[PDB]
Amino acid sequence: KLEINKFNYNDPIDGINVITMRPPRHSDKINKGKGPFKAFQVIKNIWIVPERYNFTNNTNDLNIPSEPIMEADAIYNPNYLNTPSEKDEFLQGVIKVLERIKSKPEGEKLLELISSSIPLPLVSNGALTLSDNETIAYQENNNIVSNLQANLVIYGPGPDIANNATYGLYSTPISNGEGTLSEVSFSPFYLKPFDESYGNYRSLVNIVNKFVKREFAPDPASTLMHELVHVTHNLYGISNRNFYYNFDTGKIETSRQQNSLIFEELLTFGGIDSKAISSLIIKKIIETAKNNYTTLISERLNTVTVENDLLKYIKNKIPVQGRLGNFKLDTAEFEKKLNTILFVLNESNLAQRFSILVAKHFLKERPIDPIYVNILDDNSYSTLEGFNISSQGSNDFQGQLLESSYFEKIESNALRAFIKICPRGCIEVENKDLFLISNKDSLNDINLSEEKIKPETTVFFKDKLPPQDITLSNYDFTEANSIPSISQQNILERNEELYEPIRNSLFEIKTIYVDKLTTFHFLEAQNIDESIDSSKIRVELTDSVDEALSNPNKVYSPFKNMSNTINSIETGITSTYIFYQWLRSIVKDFSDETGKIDVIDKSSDTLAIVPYIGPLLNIGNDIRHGDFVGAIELAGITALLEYVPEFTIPILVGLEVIGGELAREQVEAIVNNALDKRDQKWAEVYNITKAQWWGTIHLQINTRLAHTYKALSRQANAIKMNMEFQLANYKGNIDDKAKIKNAISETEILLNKSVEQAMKNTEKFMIKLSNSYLTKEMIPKVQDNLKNFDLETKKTLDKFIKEKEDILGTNLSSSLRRKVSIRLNKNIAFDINDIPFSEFDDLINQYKNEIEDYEVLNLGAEDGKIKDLSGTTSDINIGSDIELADGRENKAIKIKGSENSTIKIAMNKYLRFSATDNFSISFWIKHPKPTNLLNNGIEYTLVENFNQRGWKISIQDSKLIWYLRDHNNSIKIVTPDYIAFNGWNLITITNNRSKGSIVYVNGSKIEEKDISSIWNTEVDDPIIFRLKNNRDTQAFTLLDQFSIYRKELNQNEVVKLYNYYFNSNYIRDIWGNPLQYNKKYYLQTQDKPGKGLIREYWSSFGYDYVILSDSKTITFPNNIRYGALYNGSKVLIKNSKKLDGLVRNKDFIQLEIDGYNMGISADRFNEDTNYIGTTYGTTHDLTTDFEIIQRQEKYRNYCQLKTPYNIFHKSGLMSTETSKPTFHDYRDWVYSSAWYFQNYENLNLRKHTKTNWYFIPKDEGWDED
Amino acid sequence: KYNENYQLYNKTSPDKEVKKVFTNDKDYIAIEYNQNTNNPTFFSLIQKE
Amino acid sequence: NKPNSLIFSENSQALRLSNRLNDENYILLDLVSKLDDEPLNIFYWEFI
Repeated sequence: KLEINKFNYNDPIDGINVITMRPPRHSDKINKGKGPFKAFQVIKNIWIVPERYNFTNNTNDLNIPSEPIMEADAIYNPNYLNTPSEKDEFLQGVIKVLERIKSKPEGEKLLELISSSIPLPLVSNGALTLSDNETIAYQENNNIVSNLQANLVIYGPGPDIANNATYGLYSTPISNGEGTLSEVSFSPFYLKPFDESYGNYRSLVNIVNKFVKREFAPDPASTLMHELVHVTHNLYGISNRNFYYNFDTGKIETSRQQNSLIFEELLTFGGIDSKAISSLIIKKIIETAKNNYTTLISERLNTVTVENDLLKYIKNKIPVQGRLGNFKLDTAEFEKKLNTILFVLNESNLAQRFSILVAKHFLKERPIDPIYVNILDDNSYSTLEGFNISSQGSNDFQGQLLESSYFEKIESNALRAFIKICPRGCIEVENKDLFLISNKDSLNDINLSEEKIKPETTVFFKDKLPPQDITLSNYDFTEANSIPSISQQNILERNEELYEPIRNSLFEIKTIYVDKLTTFHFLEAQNIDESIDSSKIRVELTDSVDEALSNPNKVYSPFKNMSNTINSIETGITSTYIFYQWLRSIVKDFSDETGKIDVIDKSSDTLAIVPYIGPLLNIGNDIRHGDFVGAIELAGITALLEYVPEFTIPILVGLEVIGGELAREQVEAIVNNALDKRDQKWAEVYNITKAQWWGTIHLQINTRLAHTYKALSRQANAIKMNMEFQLANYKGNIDDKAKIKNAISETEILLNKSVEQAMKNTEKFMIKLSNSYLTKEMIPKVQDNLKNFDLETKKTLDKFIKEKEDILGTNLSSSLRRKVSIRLNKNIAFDINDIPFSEFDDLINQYKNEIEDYEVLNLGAEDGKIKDLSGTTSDINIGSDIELADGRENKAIKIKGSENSTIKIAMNKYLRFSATDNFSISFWIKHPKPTNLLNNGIEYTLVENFNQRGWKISIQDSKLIWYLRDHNNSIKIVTPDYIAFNGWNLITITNNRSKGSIVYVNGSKIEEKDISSIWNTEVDDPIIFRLKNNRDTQAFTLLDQFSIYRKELNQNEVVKLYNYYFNSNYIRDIWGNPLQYNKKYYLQTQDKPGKGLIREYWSSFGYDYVILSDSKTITFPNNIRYGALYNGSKVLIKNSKKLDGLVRNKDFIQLEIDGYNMGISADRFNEDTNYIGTTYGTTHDLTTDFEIIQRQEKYRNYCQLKTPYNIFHKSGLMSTETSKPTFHDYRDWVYSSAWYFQNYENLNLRKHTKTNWYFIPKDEGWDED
Repeated sequence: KYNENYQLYNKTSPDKEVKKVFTNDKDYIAIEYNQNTNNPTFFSLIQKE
Repeated sequence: NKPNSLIFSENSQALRLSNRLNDENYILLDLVSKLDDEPLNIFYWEFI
């Protein structure tokens, strides 16, 4: 509906769309003389002004400050946007960014909301009129000609040509709900990249990208779409600067020295940082904005008797109700809209809707040099997609990487900001490396007070609002996009003071005198300057920081085990075999040694402390020298952090109520409102202390993680220096270095993967420590003051009920007194479900981020067609004699072994596994029992990627063989047996190229073999599923969910993947298939194999007993006898209504043997062991309804049969007892066994065999004939 | 449950119920905001069998 | 994540509530769009 005008800077001034405005801050003395600037109305009430923003004192100067600043990423270029060509380029770039935003529906809604939500206009003679707070003055010859409406003015960047900012116009309208004009300064070409190297565990790029560094560049659409949210806050009168983190702390003396960070700023960015401060600032803003808007509507909007278009703007912007002369702010949708503005609309949500990657932290732990990108080049940036132009495969944030050849790097001219830690050569550590510690009194001097609790206060309930609406499906804007622009000549002055934002503090150069080596000393000891040539100098890893500090060659390594395999090897290696052995030893030692963890087992804490941080980072040496895991026990956080704040909170005066000629129905509401206000005060003080924790405690944890990442990355780069030095001395051979160079590149990739796993562990154990500190040592301090406030409130309220008691009535007085006494005596629990870093967030998607993320093949059957369920490849061609048969969960692939039932997958870059690529292969198999003896000793393949080099899964006589073959080396791992017993077996083979290949069958380890000698198993022939070299033309095999992963799943992930297949609560028959409701099954006990169920009738008792039949055995072709499965009678599982579904964990069933329902007696006749009978014989009544259960693990192929509880017999588990009750022969009688059910969980696993039942199907692949 | 009538909400506007619209020839289901007249409609999940 | 909600999805398109046009959010089929690995709140419906 809203139109973006396509303009060129050379377009003639129309006076309605292209103007020469006078800057809105012309009254400031620093802006005296700054002449009119050309402006283009890109959207209604949105103007682009291609000029540098230099109107506030913060941005008054554009030159290089000639003094170090507090920002590491900054570009200073005074002569930018000074020429019409650059202005035209900037205007076109901004228009392109705006039409990129408008492309998605969410961006269109945001732009409509900005162009429609005007500031509150003044009142004159009952009519709404514009002022300089909403209009820009189009001017000629030092004479204002026309004031055009403008909700937003877009300039170029300030001094920092890579920085974004949003400024208001007038001080008071920003915060008192009136709203104000906004000025947004940003550059769409110059960008500030963010280093996302250890935050998101989710794959930010392609799995086979070979990405050296995960450093992304922001999207200019999302960079601007951040400032649009600030514009909305200013337009609605929302921004308050009182909630700010003061980062100026002098006591710790090692502080990042950053500018004050507004809580509105983190709320606007969203993501992890907002969750700590979201509830507090949102609640305060909404609570104060309700009062502000109610006062404005009461005194200004209600004094309007004219229906100008500005009234339409205001009625659409503010959800008022009533009629002219009586307007009332409807609190419900107003609160909902404010929540949508503050909570729903932020950078992270909008960017995720736009498929754009964001930093996950507003704060920059590792700032990167800002870059330059020409977004006007449609090859790199497109309005439909953005940087990630999906071409020949989905990028998935792949175009954001700053090595994409269009991100023109710029050398930074900003002066370096360093602090000299110079003890008594003394270290100069950058400002970006210092700890980020917010001042402990940042949230002091806050109000934390409320007025007298009147009726109809309606405290804001954030939990009663409907959930998020990112798209903004409601809030239509067609009413406000059809309103033209006013453009009046004379406007109301609205004499108010200009809004001047905080002047950024100047960085000061200070020196620190410390008496012991700090953590910065330890980091700098692990550094070598890039001036050190990789050749001619060998960086020998050492163990003493002092030696590494003084000697440029050596590097401090606390690993003290890489230094053995990195050093001690003679330079001038004579063979590529030695350069592969050493190279794999490096990878193995680094991966195994940075994964060292210590799992202390204090319940509900279970810290997985990595001990090497002890000598890696000088943390726990003060408390307990030489021990770090022990140092954590003595002090969980005090050892880990450099500053325990010892916080404080205001005095929390008790609340009060109003006094007047009140009524019963409203004094009761006053009491309820007072109780609710007390609850919200408790929650608000909890949120205040949570914000203090995030500012002071969590940011230290984040900077500790950054320090750990620096240390580990420099360890890895020292290893890389040594490897490339060794390659520089390949004396053994000539012109054979290329393959060794590829090996070193892959090795560096593997080292980076080990580093990121180590950092995952470190973050995992530090976040838990910080959360525990917040919950244990911080809230209890608050609860005392909160209890005192609660007692004061209780006293005031109970005195408020002694009076006004006659108005209440005795019953209402009693109820109110009871409610006050009970409620204002407890402790309100702290709600931590919205805590920034929670275990539930890390566990709800554990399987997706650890197993399914690395799946590059999953060959299954869907909708009756064989396909790759993962979707990675589609060039899978199947033979004409392949079929789909009933399988484990959905149809299974059935290879008929006729040499035409060939499935083959053309190998692509996903399935090509190089020398150093770990990989896992997991598949379900159902191998038929061999019906004839013509294939023994003849090994035949099942699935092979093999060209006399590669991998091959074959099937010998009931044993599954896994084979790797390099050019000279090989591995052959054989599963024991029972593959050919016609049972669904999950075989998963995990190949860690460094350590060894492990084979698990049904989640249980079989064998692990050394794979360190095998190097190239890659051939371009397709992965072939076939049964070649099979002497039997009728032999087949069922395959299901053959999947390949590009990671080595360890035992935990293997057993997790094996549980995943039994997520549903289905009951499994002996083969492993789900149990159905109209299929006839053979029924046998786990004990007494070979005996099925039959019936015999006792005429004297008139009872049809169910009895295990006579035992029989089957002879295998290999002459080994086994208990027969197809014995006795076929029982038919049923339902009370014939559901014909699949049997579940606790379904109520009705076994029907030989057409007669089975059940227990329903009278006192059978009081001895409760023999189970059938409906045959009507002398005794039966209770047929059984109940299949699985008390054991879900994957067991047997189930228990709980009997119903009638009043005569207790509930028991169907079992069998061998007996000769009377003169009839000695048999095995089936009985309910009320004793087993009661004591089931106390019995040992051997007695449980009595209660289990198998439910044998008649299945092809197992046949006794 | 199948063949059991319920009231349908969009999980985003629980205060407004999905109501069939018959004021036009092209009948459809929509969430109405006028709410001058309230008359709920019931949606039940039914399959062929 | 939201256990008391349903998605009426046909092929890759799930039922959705359109933008407000005439005080009526008419229901249309739309391609499912994710947010934090899960679709938006609009595609989820509740039965009472």
